[PDB]
Amino acid sequence: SRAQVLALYRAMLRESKRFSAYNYRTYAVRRIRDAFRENKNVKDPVEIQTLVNKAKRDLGVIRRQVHIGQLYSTDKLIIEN
Amino acid sequence: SRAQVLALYRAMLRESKRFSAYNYRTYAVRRIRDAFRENKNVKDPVEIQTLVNKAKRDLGVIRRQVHIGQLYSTDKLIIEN
Amino acid sequence: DVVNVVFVDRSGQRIPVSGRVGDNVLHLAQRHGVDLEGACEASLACSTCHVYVSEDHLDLLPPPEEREDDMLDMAPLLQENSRLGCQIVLTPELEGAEFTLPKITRNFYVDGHVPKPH
Amino acid sequence: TIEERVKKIIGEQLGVKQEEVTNNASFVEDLGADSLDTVELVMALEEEFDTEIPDEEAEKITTVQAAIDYINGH
Amino acid sequence: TIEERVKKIIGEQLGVKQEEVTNNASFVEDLGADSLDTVELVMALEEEFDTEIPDEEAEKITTVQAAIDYINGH
Amino acid sequence: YHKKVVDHYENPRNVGSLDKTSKNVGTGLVGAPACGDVMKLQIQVDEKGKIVDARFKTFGCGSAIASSSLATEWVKGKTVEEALTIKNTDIAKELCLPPVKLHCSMLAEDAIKAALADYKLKQ
Amino acid sequence: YHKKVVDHYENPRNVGSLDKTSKNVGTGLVGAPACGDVMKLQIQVDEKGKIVDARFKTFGCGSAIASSSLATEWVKGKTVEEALTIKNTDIAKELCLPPVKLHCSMLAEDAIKAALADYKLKQ
Amino acid sequence: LRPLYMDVQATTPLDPRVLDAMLPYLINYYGNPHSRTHAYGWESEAAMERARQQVASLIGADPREIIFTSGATESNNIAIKGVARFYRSRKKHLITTQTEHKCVLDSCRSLEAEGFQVTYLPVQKSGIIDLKELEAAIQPDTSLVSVMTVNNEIGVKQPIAEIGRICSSRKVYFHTDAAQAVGKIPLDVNDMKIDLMSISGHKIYGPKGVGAIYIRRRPRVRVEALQSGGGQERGMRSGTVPTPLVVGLGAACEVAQQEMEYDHKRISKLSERLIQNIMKSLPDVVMNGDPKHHYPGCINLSFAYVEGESLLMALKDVALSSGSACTSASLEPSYVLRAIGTDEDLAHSSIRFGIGRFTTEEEVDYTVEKCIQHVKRLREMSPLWEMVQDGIDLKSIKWT
Amino acid sequence: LRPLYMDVQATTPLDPRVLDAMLPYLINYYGNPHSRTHAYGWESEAAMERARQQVASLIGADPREIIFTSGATESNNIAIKGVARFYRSRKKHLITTQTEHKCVLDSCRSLEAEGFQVTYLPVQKSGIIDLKELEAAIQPDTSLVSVMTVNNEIGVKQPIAEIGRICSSRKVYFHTDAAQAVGKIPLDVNDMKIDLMSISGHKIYGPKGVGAIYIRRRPRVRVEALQSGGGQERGMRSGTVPTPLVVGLGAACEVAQQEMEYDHKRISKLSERLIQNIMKSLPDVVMNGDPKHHYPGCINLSFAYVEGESLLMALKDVALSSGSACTSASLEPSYVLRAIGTDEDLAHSSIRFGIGRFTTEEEVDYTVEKCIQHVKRLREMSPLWEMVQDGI
Ligand SMILES: *P(=O)(O)OCC(C)(C)[C@@H](O)C(=O)NCCC(=O)NCCSC(=O)CCCCCCCCCCC
Ligand SMILES: *P(=O)(O)OCC(C)(C)[C@@H](O)C(=O)NCCC(=O)NCCSC(=O)CCCCCCCCCCC
Ligand code: FES
Ligand SMILES: [Fe+2]
Ligand SMILES: [Fe+2]
Repeated sequence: SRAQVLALYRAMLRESKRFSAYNYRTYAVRRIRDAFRENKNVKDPVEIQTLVNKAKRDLGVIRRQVHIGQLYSTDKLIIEN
Repeated sequence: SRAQVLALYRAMLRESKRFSAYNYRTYAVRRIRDAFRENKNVKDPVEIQTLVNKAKRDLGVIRRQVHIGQLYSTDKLIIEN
Repeated sequence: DVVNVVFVDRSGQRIPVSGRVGDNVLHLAQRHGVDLEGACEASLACSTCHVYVSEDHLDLLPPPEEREDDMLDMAPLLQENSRLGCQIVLTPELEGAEFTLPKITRNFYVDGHVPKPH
Repeated sequence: TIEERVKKIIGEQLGVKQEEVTNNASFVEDLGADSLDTVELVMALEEEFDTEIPDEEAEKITTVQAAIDYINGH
Repeated sequence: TIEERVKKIIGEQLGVKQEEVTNNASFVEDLGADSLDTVELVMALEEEFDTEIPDEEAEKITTVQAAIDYINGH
Repeated sequence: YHKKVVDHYENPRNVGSLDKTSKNVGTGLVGAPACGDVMKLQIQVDEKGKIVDARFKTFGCGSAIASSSLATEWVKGKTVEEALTIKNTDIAKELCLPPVKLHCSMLAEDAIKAALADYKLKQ
Repeated sequence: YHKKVVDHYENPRNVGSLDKTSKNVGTGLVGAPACGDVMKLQIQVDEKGKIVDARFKTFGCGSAIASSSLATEWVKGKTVEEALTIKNTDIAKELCLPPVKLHCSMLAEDAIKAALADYKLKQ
Repeated sequence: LRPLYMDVQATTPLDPRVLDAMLPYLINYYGNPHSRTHAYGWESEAAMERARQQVASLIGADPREIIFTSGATESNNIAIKGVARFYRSRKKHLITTQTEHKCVLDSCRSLEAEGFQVTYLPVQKSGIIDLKELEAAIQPDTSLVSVMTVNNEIGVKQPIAEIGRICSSRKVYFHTDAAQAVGKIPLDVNDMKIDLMSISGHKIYGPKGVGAIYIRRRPRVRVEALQSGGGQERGMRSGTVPTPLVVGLGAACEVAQQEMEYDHKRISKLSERLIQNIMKSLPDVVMNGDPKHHYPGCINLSFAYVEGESLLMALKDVALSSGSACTSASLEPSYVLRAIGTDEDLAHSSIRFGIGRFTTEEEVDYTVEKCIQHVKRLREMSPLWEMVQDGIDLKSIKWT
Repeated sequence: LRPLYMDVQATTPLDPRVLDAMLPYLINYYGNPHSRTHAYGWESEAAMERARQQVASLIGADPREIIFTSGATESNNIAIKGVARFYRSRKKHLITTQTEHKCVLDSCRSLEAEGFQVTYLPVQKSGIIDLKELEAAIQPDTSLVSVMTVNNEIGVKQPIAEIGRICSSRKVYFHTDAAQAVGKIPLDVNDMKIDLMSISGHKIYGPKGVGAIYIRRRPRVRVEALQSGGGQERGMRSGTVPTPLVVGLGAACEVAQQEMEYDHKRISKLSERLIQNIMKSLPDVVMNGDPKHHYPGCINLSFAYVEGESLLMALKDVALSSGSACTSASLEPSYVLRAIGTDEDLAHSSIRFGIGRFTTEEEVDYTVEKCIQHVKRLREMSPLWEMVQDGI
């Protein structure tokens, strides 16, 4: 399942880097990185499958929210300069 | 401005028959037809331009709402069978 | 096995009633012409059997159940001596108990309507 | 039959009782339809015979014969 | 040039001082990085050098030399 | 709605009328006290004393209609004394009636008792 | 956050202090009753009784700082009698101060009057 | 497959334009409108004032006379209780009708528990109050008169302008509950002489959980606040203002102001179609309320010898409503139908049809056909119908 | 370019998962939850029960103990006024603290106008009440004790469990205002002996205009309804329940339950970073409150000899808040800062920083850099700074 988890991690990061809002983009990237690092030494296949399903649901939510925020986009933050 | 009005009307209808929801789809189509036939005999070019700008704004709103409704879609109505 | 309970209606009339052990307050009040709605008929669904219990006998009643409490949440003009009349059973320690009918119930009758006895 | 379906579509979109729509009747002169009605007829022809008529051909589609020739070609 | 950009990106993505990035250094053995860190390094390389590395080529990218060769070729 | 109430409502059992002037037909027409529910239940009793036919007509809610259909199909095949042993508690438990719909089961039991009493009165 | 207040706060005029021991310098240090705004205003007069230099130091809100800086640049170039005619209403009208901000103009007028009074008392 | 929605009196679908206006403040402009020190607060405040101006323009009022609430229930509570409690020292009498909404009726009942006197005016069989009765019921110590503009159950329209004229002549504050009237029929607070008005967001295709109350400023009408706090909304309604909700309410008000004439003509045509098609195919069907003063979007029909919830269950593909006591959580009969003089059996047989902005001719025809078929079936099942056919005339039924 | 938002106390941004949960009910599921005869009503009611279970699961309560409101203001009004008015015939005394939210304070002041007796407990310099003082203030006719869990201005925590133990020993109802504590610190109504709790939607990254109140069912706590109507929400709040808003509140509660530990560790690290970087570079900077009983996400600092609103105007690209009297529509000073014993010129110099779920280290560093620069400038401009330098 390593390949599946690595592909899902890459897709989650790629989709979260397309958030139009600074707070959402940074929080999503940091949360994905931290959660995948925290769940690195899990051995139970049932727990791994549960985490994979939850990550898939989160990726769907991320896709929808990213495109809605792209539809309704505002001015960039001052620190993004 | 005839060609511009006819292109805008075609675009509005094309986008309105993309609504995922029956009520929104039917209402938008019928409203566009009714309004365009209501404003068929206007002569003042300033009034025509105001109507065209309002139609452009409504078409943008329709595009955004159609895509959002496609993102969050539900089952069909009983009469749609 | 005779229990005497007083009913006080909305206008303040003091109706004395000679009940029996094991009797139900709603059925007894409806038998003696007391205008207590009791729409659901002791089904714990309408809360229109709401009555006020005298302080001298409120502590002598079985504590209310969770369903009686939930249903009392829906009764207007709720007080600390409030009970559902359909859930009260007459007992020999309820001698001289007085049940006061509130001014309004859950069902709207602002036109002065009086439901037919149930 | 393709031309039968085209004539049915034109009759439904114009309300002409499915009798006067011939192979030489025009949408504007012979039949009762304006520019807004013609836009709807073209889109309904696209709806039924799945295709995306470009504006170049859409401006050419003014008669039942033109619509039938375009549909039979594409 | 390009290969100093590659070394710089590898350094800021593995936090390695910007001296251990050598032309034969491996990503997982020599440097300190796991599979998740490598996914991030490949994405950073894609972001800097605008391209879309396929899965096979990304899997082939395991060393600084491999990344150097890919970025030069593409 | 419950699926059993929905089933008894959408496919009602033994809906009709019987000759109430017959010697062997009891008619029970009852009405709910706190609502407008009205049930008309009729039974047919043979020479043995066993109910061979039951039929109802109900003006009321879906729960009342389900209760009437179930009451008909329950007293079918039984005798007078056994039909007398059918309780609104049984009907409500079978139909999973909520506490606000128990008047339907009460009315069904009242209609069964009324039909049985009418048959006993004429016989 | 009106444009003149912003300008006068982000580019304040004549920030600093003058020597208090000098004969031709008057220092006015006054505070606000309902808030903590504190202005210190100092002016310099010459042989002809003309205010040639002024400085301010303000602990207070942006509107108070803007009022103090406007007061300094308005007082520069006038005499004691002309500076006595500078009312808080003029400062408030120039800064477009909302009704909650009149304490700033009041306190700036008070600082101006205190500075003139201190100067003439030293004279 | 999902059922058709014909219950617009209960609530309405969100308008896509309203949602499009709301979304930016749900995504990017999340600032507190009461934050006075930064741009998030400034832009939220600007949006709130824009929405207030939109609502005021819809109802023909000044923007400063609009107070944002959480709904028409809160608006009615604020109006009635605040006026009664503010003017308690001299005015102790309130006047309302017997067909008012539950919020108004319960506020009046709670005020009765507080020592006030409340007169519930009866209505005629048409559902319309009598102006002579109102004038006779006005007392020298009367505080407030509350008459709803459009009934939510039968859809009758009250003479709001005449009531306001009478109240102004007698120096009595006039409040109207216009939750079912805003954005559907023309409303002018100055022409109708209205002192207080209640507005519901989700009855006009706006978001749920938002409302507004109009309070006249000249001559000034005062209320005593019910929600204590930081003094927001000029001190009449404390708490944080829900900027996305008020923006949606303003957008809905603007859309209604633009579309009222077209919507009314379309709804009148659809209602006429539905009523004639129902009446021409089903005997013994009566309409509750007088058609001459009726809003076409709310149709209440009584189907004799058929019970309302049984009909609703048969119409599982159409979302509707009924006044039957079996549909109530406490077996409550329809007090509106009781007040208009309907018989009990006919009141148990009432069905409410709602036609709105998004209703279609296709839906109306489907509903009519389903109604005809299922009413015929249920009448074939009806002991009352059998009794009337025989001639028993419903004289004797054992009610136990 | 827009400024940086560090004002999480006033309101929070909507969480994208909360918005994703809300949108279906804003688009397709628009039925009335109180409609009893059709599928739209059934599905709306199912969603609202799901949200109720979510909130109850977050706060460790039973779902039937949750009542949906329009916000923590209405929740506080309901709790205080309903309890006091229901137990009027015997209990005429209420107890609250001097640093409570304006909704609680105004409810108590309106009840005082109604013939009730209200005791406002003082706090120590740390901002925490005295348990001996509360015990002495409890009378035989005391109805309710109201103490907020986390202060919205200085961020200090109150001994909620000890207060609940005292109130249950003395047979007095306990209300807590947790509008700044839900989903940020662990809350357990059964372990803290809490009878009433107030919850706000937009303070927990949920939608605005929605809130909840927890009313204990065992033993039963009764309130007198303030909003009359059709008796929804168990007869304690009438009117239509906003389904999208309650689904959003439930989703926010679920997300907070799933994310609280991560958020607390991240916020704590960011908070010490901010406080240490400010205090290491700017002299004469004090913290308002007590660090031992402090929620790190609410930082209130006083910059001596610099006015709060002037500092805020200098910090144009950071969205912050101050306790100055010049930031108030009625020139009101900070009563919380007065209660904790802060001197007036330092109460006029307070800035409230806010660190939340979406705050970043880059934003913290930028804010610290700008604060140091602008405090240095304003101190160079300050006559009070000049006088202190001159030994006066
Ligand atoms: P054809 O025979 O050439 O004639 C057609 C036209 C209209 C092009 C022709 O009659 C003409 O040139 N007339 C002059 C007047 C004119 O051009 N007016 C048209 C103005 S555009 C218009 O009508 C805008 C209407 C707004 C549409 C928005 C509908 C709302 C949708 C929202 C739903 C969610
Ligand atoms: P490499 O050898 O490939 O090592 C990488 C992995 C993790 C695959 C390896 O260490 C491994 O095999 N570990 C075993 C355990 C495992 O596979 N765990 C991963 C499960 S997936 C996971 O952790 C789900 C986390 C969900 C992230 C969503 C957070 C986003 C929140 C939404 C923001 C709006
Ligand atoms: S009778 Fe309805 S609850 Fe007692
Ligand atoms: Fe029934
Ligand atoms: Fe000031």
